[PDB]
Amino acid sequence: PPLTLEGIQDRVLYVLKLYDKIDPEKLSVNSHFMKDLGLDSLDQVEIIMAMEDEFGFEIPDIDAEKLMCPQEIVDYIADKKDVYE
Amino acid sequence: FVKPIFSRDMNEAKRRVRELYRAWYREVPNTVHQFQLDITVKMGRDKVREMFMKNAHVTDPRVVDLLVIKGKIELEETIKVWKQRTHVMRFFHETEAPRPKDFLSKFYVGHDP
Amino acid sequence: NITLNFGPQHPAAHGVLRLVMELSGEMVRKCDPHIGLLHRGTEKLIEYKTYLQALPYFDRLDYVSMMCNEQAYSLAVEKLLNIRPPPRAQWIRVLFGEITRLLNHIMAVTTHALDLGAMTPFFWLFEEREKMFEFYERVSGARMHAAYIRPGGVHQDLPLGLMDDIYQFSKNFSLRLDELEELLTNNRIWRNRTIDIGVVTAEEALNYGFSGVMLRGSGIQWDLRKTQPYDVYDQVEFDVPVGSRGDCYDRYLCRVEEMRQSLRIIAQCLNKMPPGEIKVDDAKVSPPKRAEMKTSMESLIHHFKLYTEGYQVPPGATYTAIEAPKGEFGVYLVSDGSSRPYRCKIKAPGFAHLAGLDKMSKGHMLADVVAIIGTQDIVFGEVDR
Amino acid sequence: LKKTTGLVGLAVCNTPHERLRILYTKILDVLEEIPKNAAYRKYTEQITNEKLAMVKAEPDVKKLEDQLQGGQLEEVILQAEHELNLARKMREWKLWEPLVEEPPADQWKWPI
Amino acid sequence: TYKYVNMQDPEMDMKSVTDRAARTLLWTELFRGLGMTLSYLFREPATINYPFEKGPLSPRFRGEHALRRYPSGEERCIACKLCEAICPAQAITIEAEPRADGSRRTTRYDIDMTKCIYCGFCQEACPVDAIVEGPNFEFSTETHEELLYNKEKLLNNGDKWEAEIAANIQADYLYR
Amino acid sequence: TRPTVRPRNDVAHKQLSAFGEYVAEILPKYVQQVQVSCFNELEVCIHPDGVIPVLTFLRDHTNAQFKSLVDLTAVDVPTRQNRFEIVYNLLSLRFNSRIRVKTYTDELTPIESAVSVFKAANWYEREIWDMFGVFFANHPDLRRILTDYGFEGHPFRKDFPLSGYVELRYDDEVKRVVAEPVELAQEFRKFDLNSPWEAFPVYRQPPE
Ligand SMILES: CCCCCCCCCCCC(=O)SCCNC(=O)CCNC(=O)[C@H](O)C(C)(C)COP(=O)(O)O
Ligand code: SF4
Ligand code: SF4
Repeated sequence: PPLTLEGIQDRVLYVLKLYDKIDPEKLSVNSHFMKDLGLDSLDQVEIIMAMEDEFGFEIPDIDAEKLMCPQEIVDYIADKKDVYE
Repeated sequence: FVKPIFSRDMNEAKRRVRELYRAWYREVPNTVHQFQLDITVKMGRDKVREMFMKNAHVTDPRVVDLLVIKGKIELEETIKVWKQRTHVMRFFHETEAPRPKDFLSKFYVGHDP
Repeated sequence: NITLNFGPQHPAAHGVLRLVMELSGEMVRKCDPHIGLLHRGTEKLIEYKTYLQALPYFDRLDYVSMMCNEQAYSLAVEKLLNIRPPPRAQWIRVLFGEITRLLNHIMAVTTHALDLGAMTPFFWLFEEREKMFEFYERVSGARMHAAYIRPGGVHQDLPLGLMDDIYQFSKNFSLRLDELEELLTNNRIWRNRTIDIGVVTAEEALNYGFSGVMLRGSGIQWDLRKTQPYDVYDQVEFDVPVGSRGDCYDRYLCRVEEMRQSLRIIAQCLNKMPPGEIKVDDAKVSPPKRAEMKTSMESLIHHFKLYTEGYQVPPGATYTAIEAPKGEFGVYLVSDGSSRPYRCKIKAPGFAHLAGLDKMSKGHMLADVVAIIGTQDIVFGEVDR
Repeated sequence: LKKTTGLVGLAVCNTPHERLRILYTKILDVLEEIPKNAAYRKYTEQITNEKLAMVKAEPDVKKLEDQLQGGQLEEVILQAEHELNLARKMREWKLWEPLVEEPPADQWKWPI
Repeated sequence: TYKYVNMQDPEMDMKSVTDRAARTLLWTELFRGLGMTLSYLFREPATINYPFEKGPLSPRFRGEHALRRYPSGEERCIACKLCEAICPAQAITIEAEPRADGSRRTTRYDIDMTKCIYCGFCQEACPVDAIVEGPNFEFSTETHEELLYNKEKLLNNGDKWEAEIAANIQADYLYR
Repeated sequence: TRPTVRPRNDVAHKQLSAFGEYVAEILPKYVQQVQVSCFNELEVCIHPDGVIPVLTFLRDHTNAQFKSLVDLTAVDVPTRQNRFEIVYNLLSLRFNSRIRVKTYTDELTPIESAVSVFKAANWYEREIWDMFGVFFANHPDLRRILTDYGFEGHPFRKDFPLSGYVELRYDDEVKRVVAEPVELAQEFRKFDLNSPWEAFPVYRQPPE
């Protein structure tokens, strides 16, 4: 329930651990899932939906038009969970 | 030029496909259990990734959107627990012999082209 | 709710429908009529065949009435060839068009009784439909799927023996309908099963293109005989039933009346057949007698041709409606002028009815639905194709 | 008046004449805002006018269906209502520009 | 030209009324209708006693195919191959070849009853009246293969039934 | 010129013709040809972008209440780029008249759906969708009629074989029916019965 932000990023990266397509080293605070990571768009959908399945709320693919950095994932979560503290 | 089906330019269309993938990608276990498929579910998801690969050369947004129209229409028959287990397995063609793309074997087989 | 596939397997399903329902307690909600379980796809199969070869296909759609289908083809082919048959052929086409009508309505009556569990009339009347199949056999060599009606008219002249026994055949038949008169027509249980069920407002009918008794039951008076007496119907005396309530009871009584009506007509067709060829004079459409082809050369030549490449229609694509007992019937030719059709769609009268069933389905309990399929005379063969 | 309309979907509406004059005045009321130039408008004028006078030709419901030469005009009030929604539809089709886009000659070039 | 069904209105007259309520109670007509079925018990049953009796058939009747010979004992077939052009299901297959005597003769006439639709076109179509749609009808087989006839089996069929076939043609030939 | 010949009904041809110019007046924007053969059979063009607005008008009285879409008969001719030739057979019951009013479409043109207008085309819809690929304006469901489940083809495209590519059979160890490559025995032994030497000079497209 507190939804601490850093632990949210811990959650997302752990999902990336469970996630297949990414290399564990390739995992990072900023590298883009379209413009940096070599994983294709279907992998974009793959992580975006696994993550939203964790957060239990729909992520419109317009946010995939956003997405950019994973940092903007946790950023959106700060704008989504709206606890941001 | 000529008036579009729905999407105009790829992104209006690209948005629809992802909607499609998840629409399958979540639906798959439901299908795995309704028909009691003996396939491991990851194989199902893999096939889900594969049929989305055969359509890679598509470039007209009317072709993309018409393909997701027909693909969602197939999803209709899937979710409503229509079809039968056999129809689900038609995508696999497992009864059929593997095809050797190698030309030498193609020589060895028959008259062929 | 509870999702449920029905037929084909049900006797009520007639081995064709799979109208799935998402039933509540037993009252219906969703009730979609799937089809394509019989779809023989004959539209492409017609395309690669000489026009004489197309002829069997129509015995293959209306399983029961048969001669009427072929007449539905001979009219539509003779239009493009502008050919007008010798009169005797038309008196025949009416005669067996009406006997086919007797077979069709006896079929629909007794089967509809079977879904209502009546059992007996079935056995009381197929004893008669063999009596008629003995006749199509006497004129065609086949008990059913007789090819006796042809675009030139008819394959062959009537055997001398029929003209008496057929009269004998209808000497007693009215009584056999009397025996039904003493059943369902008056019977108490029967009214309850069918009264005030699947009532249809005139407009939905005119929208979906309902035709035949299915119009005549709900009061629309549209008809394909007296409006367009395409054959000898113009000379024939008869009178058309019209329903009141739109009750299945109405449509029923109508069909019984039409059966009476053929009892009226067939009398007169027996009363009025001219001597004459039962085929067109032309050897470029109608083939020579075996006696003449085997001496005269040109007869054998055109004989050889019609049986190998056949007559050639002048090019054109056209459409013709038919007074099937079940309704308007579709003959949509597309001909390049070659003996092969380019295309040929076939509107089944029952197609529109089945399109309309779900409107009559929802808000009715399942027995109502079983009543409905029998309401509409639907042989499913014609419908998907 | 005859009991029972006979038809299933149809239902009786007593004093048809007045209700018809309602429909005449109203479809006239919509054709007026349609421009004179549209080819439909003059003929729908001819229709509504000749039919209105034709209703005026006789009083009772009885011979009225003879004067228009149609059995039970009790339906044609409904057809007039379709005619009314139609005339409502005429407005969004605008005045009628003759033809737009034409077939390549291969079209309608029958045979083949 | 149209006729209303039903529509008629029942009498309010008290005799008739109490009679209808008497139908509503004592059922009356059911029994009357019921009585009618009793009439069938006293009629003679319609079954033919198959197979020691058999159903009537017209001479025209179509059935098993059979090739047949000249009175001389030569086969009638000339391999004109139009009957191959007509079989609507195209069951027929023919390879005409010269005889050593030089006459046209089929080397492998054949037909499968699996695709034959027994329209009996070929009975009509043949110029030499070679092939004939014979009287026989009862010949269901244990296996599919027994259906795919060679010219051979058809000839045998023309052998067993030739008396019969020629007899029916003797009855029918004028009509054609 | 009579015993075999079918008599030519000039009267109805006259009336249908005059009404044909009448309609030609009424909807200049879409109506084109006013074909009128001696079969007493009238015909009219429509531009596909003009499907609905014409058809609705047809249902409503002018001097012909084109009630009941009896048929949406469909034809495919590969030569023309507008290969499709959707046809609206119609019948004004009040006037006992009959008419044939057709159009054309390309493979990706979303031709207007008269589903709102007639509803009879809830299936003329899906057949002519499925057999072809004639995409339609806005229909409640474009699920296939007739052709199976996983079936991919579009027969009646006058393209790919009459047998089709597909031929299913039950199979053993999979315990189930499976689609397989065709392998027809004997093959449809097609006869080219086309006749050189034209029999109808009156027709005959010019060599040009
Ligand atoms: C048990 C499961 C059964 C399996 C059923 C399978 C059902 C599949 C349904 C088939 C429908 C389609 O093909 S859907 C039609 C869409 N397919 C296309 O190819 C359109 C164009 N695609 C592109 O341009 C991109 O390369 C793209 C590939 C999108 C990648 O996206 P990104 O690179 O920008 O991330
Ligand atoms: S019947 Fe004998 S002759 Fe006539 S075609 Fe068949 S084989 Fe050739
Ligand atoms: S029997 Fe009927 S179908 Fe079989 S070959 Fe002779 S004609 Fe063609």
